[PDB]
Amino acid sequence: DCGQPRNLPNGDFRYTTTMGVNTYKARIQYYCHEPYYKMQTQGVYTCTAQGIWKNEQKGEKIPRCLPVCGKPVNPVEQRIIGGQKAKMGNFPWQVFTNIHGRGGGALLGDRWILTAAHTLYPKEHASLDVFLGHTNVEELMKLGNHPIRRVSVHPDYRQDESYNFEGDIALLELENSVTLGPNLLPICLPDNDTFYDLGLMGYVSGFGVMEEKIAHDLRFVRLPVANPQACENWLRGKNRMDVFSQNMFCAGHPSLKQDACQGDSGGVFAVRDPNTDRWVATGIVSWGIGCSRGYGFYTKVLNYVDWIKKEMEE
Repeated sequence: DCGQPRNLPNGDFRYTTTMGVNTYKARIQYYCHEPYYKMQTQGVYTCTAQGIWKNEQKGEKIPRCLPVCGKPVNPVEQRIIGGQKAKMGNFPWQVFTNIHGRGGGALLGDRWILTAAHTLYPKEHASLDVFLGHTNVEELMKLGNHPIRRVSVHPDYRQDESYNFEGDIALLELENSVTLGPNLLPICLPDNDTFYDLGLMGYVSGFGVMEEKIAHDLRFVRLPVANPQACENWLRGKNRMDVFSQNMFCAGHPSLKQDACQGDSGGVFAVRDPNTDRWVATGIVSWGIGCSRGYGFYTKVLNYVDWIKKEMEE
């Protein structure tokens, strides 16, 4: 008979033959919930005369539906202090954080939230509150928080040193993975050093603290990767002795009026890789000085990519 087909997590199967009938010559075609998930690599299985559900090439083994990163359904339009409110589906990876205070993160894979270490262990200092899958703050609250099982702060980060954000970056493993959708999708990780070329325009979305009021909805701003040197000057120019390592990078400009502010840290600096039309998280909103001013600092994710993979590789 073959019995009922195994259920394909994050995917489903359809009968090409008479529905519900699981006997010889029975034919079902498995499929993954695309574009949120993609089938690892043709989904066609039949009830073999051996009374087993088998695919021409494999058989005994059903497909695997893996999560798809950085390929949002409703991309941002080309034409946080600095304005503009994000639309549903623009940043399916944005996460809302409320540990010590409002913060942000980015969904990685299907059960990991990437964010800023300082977001967990602040300078001069709780319930790990995390929400995802929505633009409006009330809604994320109603949707409920997503319990956290593991917390993985990078080794280099140090909390006692209030002016050293080196290694600022952490990982949050959700207790239970989520179900991707047009409004909840992971972002990809960088892999080429070019994701830091000067003048490169990346995005920073968050529920920070805009100009004069609190933000009830996710907002975003586009910023260009700035020249380190210039930032390095500007920084010492104001006599700041803050750390600015190769493991960081700066963006924005002192003359820009758009910028991430109080509450956007932990959020991510997103770049739509033109080469693949997929969005990668090149940086983590780490620190700066004031807001509307200029030159913000972000953790160079590209340098922790391996560290991240290991932590979530389990």
